[PDB]
Amino acid sequence: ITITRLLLGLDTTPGSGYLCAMKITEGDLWIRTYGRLFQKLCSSSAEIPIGIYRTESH
Amino acid sequence: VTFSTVGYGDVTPKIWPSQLLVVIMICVALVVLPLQFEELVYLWMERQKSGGNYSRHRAQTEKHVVLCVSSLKIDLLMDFLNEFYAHPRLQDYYVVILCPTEMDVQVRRVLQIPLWSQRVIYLQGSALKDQDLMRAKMDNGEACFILSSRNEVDRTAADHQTILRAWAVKDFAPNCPLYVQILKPENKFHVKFADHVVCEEECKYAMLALNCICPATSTLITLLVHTSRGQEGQESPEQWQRMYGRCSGNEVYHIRMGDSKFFREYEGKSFTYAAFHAHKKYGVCLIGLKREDNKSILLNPGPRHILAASDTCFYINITKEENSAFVEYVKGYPPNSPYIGSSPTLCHLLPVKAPFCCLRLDKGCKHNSYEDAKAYGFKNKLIIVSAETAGNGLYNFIVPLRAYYRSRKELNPIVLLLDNKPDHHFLEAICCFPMVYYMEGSVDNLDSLLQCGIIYADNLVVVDKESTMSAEEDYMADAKTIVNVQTMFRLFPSLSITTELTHPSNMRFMQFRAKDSYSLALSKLEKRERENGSNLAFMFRLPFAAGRVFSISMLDTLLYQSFVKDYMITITRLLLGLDTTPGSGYLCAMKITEGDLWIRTYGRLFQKLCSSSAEIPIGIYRTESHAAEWISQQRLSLYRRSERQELSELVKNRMKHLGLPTTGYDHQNTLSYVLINPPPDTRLEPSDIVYLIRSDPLA
Amino acid sequence: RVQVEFYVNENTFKERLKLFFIKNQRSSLRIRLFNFSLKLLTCLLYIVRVLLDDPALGIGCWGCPKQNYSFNDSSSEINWAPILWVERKMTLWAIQVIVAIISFLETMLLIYLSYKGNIWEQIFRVSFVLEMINTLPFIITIFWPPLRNLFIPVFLNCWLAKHALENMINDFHRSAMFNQVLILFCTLLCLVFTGTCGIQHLERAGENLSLLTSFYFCIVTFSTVGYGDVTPKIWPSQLLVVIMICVALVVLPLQFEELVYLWMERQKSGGNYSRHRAQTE
Amino acid sequence: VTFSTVGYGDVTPKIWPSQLLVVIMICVALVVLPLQFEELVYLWMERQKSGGNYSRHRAQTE
Amino acid sequence: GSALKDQDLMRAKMDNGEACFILSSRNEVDRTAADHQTILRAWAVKDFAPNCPLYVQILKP
Ligand SMILES: [K+]
Ligand SMILES: [K+]
Ligand SMILES: [K+]
Ligand SMILES: [K+]
Ligand code: NA
Ligand SMILES: [Zn+2]
Repeated sequence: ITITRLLLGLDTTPGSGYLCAMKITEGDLWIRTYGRLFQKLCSSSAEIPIGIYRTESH
Repeated sequence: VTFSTVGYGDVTPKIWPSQLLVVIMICVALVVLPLQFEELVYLWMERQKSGGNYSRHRAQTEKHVVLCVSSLKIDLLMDFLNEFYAHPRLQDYYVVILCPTEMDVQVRRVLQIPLWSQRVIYLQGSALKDQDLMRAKMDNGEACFILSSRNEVDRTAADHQTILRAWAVKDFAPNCPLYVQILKPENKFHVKFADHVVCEEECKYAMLALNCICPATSTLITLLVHTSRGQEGQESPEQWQRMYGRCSGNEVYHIRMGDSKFFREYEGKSFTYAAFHAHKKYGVCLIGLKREDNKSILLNPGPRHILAASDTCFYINITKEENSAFVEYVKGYPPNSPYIGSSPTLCHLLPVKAPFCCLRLDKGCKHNSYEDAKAYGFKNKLIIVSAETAGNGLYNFIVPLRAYYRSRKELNPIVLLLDNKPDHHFLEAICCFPMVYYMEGSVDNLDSLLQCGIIYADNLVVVDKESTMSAEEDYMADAKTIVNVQTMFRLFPSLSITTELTHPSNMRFMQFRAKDSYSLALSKLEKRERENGSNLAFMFRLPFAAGRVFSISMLDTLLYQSFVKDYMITITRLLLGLDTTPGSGYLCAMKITEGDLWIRTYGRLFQKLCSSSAEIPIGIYRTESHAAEWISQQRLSLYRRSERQELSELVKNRMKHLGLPTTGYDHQNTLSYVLINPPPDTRLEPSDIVYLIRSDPLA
Repeated sequence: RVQVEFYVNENTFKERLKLFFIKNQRSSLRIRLFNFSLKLLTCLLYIVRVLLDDPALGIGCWGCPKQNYSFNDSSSEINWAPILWVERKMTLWAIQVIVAIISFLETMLLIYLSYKGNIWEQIFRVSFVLEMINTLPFIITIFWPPLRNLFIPVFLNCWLAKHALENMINDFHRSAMFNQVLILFCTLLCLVFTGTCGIQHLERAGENLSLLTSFYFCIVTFSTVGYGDVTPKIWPSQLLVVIMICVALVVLPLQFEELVYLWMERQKSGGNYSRHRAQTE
Repeated sequence: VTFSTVGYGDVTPKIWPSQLLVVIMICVALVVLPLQFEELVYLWMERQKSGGNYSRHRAQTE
Repeated sequence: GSALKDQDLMRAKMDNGEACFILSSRNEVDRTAADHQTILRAWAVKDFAPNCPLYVQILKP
C-alpha cells in the first residue's frame, strides 16, 4: 500500500522519487536493447526504468 | 392396519366381495382425504399467525394486564417484563400483548422459556377492533398500556394510531386505567382522559436541556425510573463500579408519614429537619411531600413547612419501606404557547418580542449587523442544539434554560443549528426568550459550527434527526450521528457533546478511544447482568454514566413503573420543570470547590445545607482520573506533523477563512458517574457536582 | 442504624425456594438434570425388570401362589393373570419406589409453588396426569404385600423424560435446527419404547413375545411395513397397536410441523467455526 | 418390498441378526434419504426456471 | 452473520484471527452510508479483538 501510494504521488515522503515517463524517439534508436537504456540512465540521471509501454501495428 | 398402510396379513379378506370392498375402501381414501388435507394445509399456514386467546375463565382469577403495541420488538419487550415483574406485588399478574403483527422470531424463544411462558400471553390482533379487545379481556384488565411506535416513517401518524387506540380502548372498557405513551407534545391533549400519559418529546428535550445546567441529569432521571435491586457490578474490581452500581438501586418511593418507620418521629417538626435526620440515621433522602388536603406534590416544600400525621412522604431509598428490616429581562409567562396543554412557566422574557430577523445569526438585519457569535460577544458560554426541524418538542428545550429560578447572569445563549428553516409558528414561540438564536446548518460541516460559536460553547446537544429514526438496521439509525460526533470529539476535545441515540445499543461506538482496551472490560460487566436479568445492562457504559448519551428507550420505563407508583410521572415532570406546581422546588446543581473541601463527608454537606438554605441534595456527579533549499525543510516538517497538529491547523485555517479571530481556540482523561443518594459517610473529592432540590424562591 | 434491603421476601421459606426452583436460571437446569436423569433411570430399571424374568416357571401375585400359565388359540378367552401380575423383584421395587415418591413430592411442591390461578391450569396439563398415573399406583403399593408384584406402566416416564429434555434445550444447549431434530429423535424413541414394552407385557398372556422380538415388531409397524410373521393374536395387544398407531399420527405431525418451520431456517445462518479449530487452523 | 414399505411377509427374517439388520436398515434409510430429498426439493424449485438446452447434435442438422 | 454483533464475532473467532478484512460495498444506493457501515464495523471488530491486525477498504477519502 505504501509502495503503490508512493508511485501515484498520493503520499510524498521527503527524498522519495516519482513515477515519470519518457518517449524513445529515433534519436535514441541507437540504444537497441532495454539493458543499454538502463546503463545510460543509471550513469547520467540515475532514473530507474520500471517497464515499457510498447505500441504495435495491429 | 389397512388405512395405516400396515397390512400385517393375520386378518385378511378371503372372499371376493370383501376383497372388492377393501379395494373400493382404499380408493375412496385417496380421493376423499387429500381434499381434506388441501384445505387443512391451506389452514396450516394460517395457524402460524393469529395465535393465542385469553380464556374467559382465566380473566376472572388471573388478574392480567394488557399491552397494546403496534409492533413488538425484543428490546421493547424485555425492558417491560424486567420492569413490570421487578416488583413483588406484581408477580401474580399475567401480561397480555395485543400486537397486530405476528411474533418476531427472536420474541418467540424469550416467550418460550419457562420463566416467560406462564406469565406472558401473545395475541395477534389490533386494539382498534373490539373483536380483539374481547380476546384480551380488556374489560377485566387492571391496566392497559398503549405504546407508540418510535421507528415508523410517519411520526404524526404513529401518534394518531395511539390516540384512536386510546379512544377505542376507552369506550370498550370505560372502567379500566389507561396508560398512554405519546410521541409528540401537540397530541398530548387528545389523550388527556388517560390516567398516566408520558410524552417522549416533552420529557426528552427537557432532560437534554438540564444536562447543560446540571450535568448527567438525563442519567439521574434514568436510574431513578429503572427498578433494580442494587447489586449490579458488586463483583467488579474497580472501586467506583462497586459503589456506583450500588447507589444506582435508589428509586423514588412514597409512604404516609405516620405509617413510615423512617419519618414517624419527626411529626410536627420542619420538613428540612426530617429530611436531614432521616438521611443521617437511615440513609434515605426525603425529597418532597404531598398533603392530604391537596393532590399536588411539592418537591422540598421548605423549612417553613411542618410535618403532619396525614401527609404523604416521597423519599429515595434502595427499596420500599415495607420491604425493610429496620438590559433588564422582564419576568412573565411566554404569550404564544405553540401547542395546547403547554405548561405555563415563569420565564425570563425580553421587554419587547424580538423580530424574526433578529433571531437569525448567519445573516444580519437592519437592527444588528453581526453575523456570528464572535461579533455578538456573549458574556457566557453558548449552548448549541443540532436539531433537524424546530418544533413543539424543541420549544421544551428552551423553557427549563430560561425559567425564572435560574440566575439571570448565568443564562447561556441558546443557538439552534436547524437543518431546515424554522416555521413562523415556532419563531413566534421563542421570539420572547432572551439570547435565543438560530442558524441553518448541520453538525457535519465545520464552517457552520464555527459560525455558531463552537469555539466557546459549553455544550453541543446533538438531538436525534427525525428522518433517520425509521432506519431498518439498528446501527443505520445512528451511523451518521456517531461518526459526525466522533469528528467533533477529535477536533474539539474540550467540548461537551451530549448525543441522543435512536437505539441504546449504539453506545459502544460513542466514546471509542482507539488505544484503550476498556471497552472489552465493559462487556464482561454486562454479561453477568445479562445472566442475572437486570434492567440497566447499559448502566456501566462510559458515555451513559457520564451523561453524554441518552436514548429515549431509557425513559419508556417511566410508564411501566407508573403502574405501581402513580406519582412517578409527576415526580419526574417536576424535577425537569415540565410542570410547575406553586410551592414546589426545582432541580439545581452546585460545584464543590476547594473552599468547601473542609466538608469531608457527604453527610456533613447535608447538615450545612439543611441548616442554611434548606436544599436537599439528591446525588453526586463524581469525576475521576481514568528557494529550493528553503522548502526542503517545509517538506520534512509538514510530513512529520502529528494528527493533533493537522486537526488544529484545520480549524484555525477555517476561522481565518470565515473571518473569525484565530486566537481563543486553544484533552478528556476524565471518568464521570452519577451516585444517587450516597451514604452520608461518602467522601467529597474535589471537582464534585452535587445535585440539589432547592426550595421554591417564592415560598 | 443498619438496614438490610429486600429482607421481607427472601426471609420467607416459600419465597427463598421459589428462587431456587423457578427464578434462578442456573439452578433450574440443575434441577431438570436431576428429573430427566431420574426418568431415564426408572425407564432403564423397567427394561431391566422385564429382562431377568421368565414367566415359564410361574406367575403369581406375591409370595407363594405362583403357577405356570399356558395359552391356546382355540379358547377365545384371555387369561388376565399375566397381564397384571409380574414377579418384579425386591430391589427393583426399592430403587423404583424411591424415584416414585421423589417425583411425587417434587412435582406437588411445584404445584403449590407456581399456583396463582385457582389450580385449574396445573391439574389439567398432560404432564401432571402422566406422572400421577405412573407414580401414584406405585406409592400405594408399599402398603400391601400382595400388591408389590403389580404391573405399572412405568415405561411412560420416557415421555416426561422427553418433556424435561425439551424444557432443557429451550434455554441452554446442554445449532437451532439440530435442537429440534434431536427432539424428533427422542419422541420416536419414546414412541417405540412404549410400543415395545407395551406389546411385550400385553403378550405375556399369549405368544410370550421376547423383548427383542417385540422391538423388531414395533419397528416394522411404525415404518408401516408390517410383514406379519410377528403379529398380535389377542385383543388387548390388537387394541394397543391400534392405539399406538393413532397416537403416532397425532404426536408426530406436530413435531414435523415445527421441524419444517425450522427446515426453512436451516437454509440460512449456516456455519460455525469450532473453538477447537481456532487453536490450530 | 421392504424399502417400499410393502412387506408382504412371504419372505421374512426369522433369526435375530437379520431382524436387527432390517431394523437398522430402516433406520439408516430414514436418516440418509431425507437429506438427499431436502437438497432435491431445494433443486426442485430451480428446475422450474432455466429449463431447456439446444443439443449440439441438433444444430448440425436442424 | 454481521460483524457488528459480538455474538457473530465469537463464531468467526475474531479474537484468534491472523487478519480481518472489512470491504465496503461498492454497488449500494448510498455511498456515504456504505462507508459508515465500514467505519462502525472497523470499530466493532477493534474493541472485540484489540490484538488483531485490521484491513479496511474505505470508499470515500
Ligand atoms: K406401507
Ligand atoms: K404389509
Ligand atoms: K405395508
Ligand atoms: K407409506
Ligand atoms: Na434504580
Ligand atoms: Zn432585526
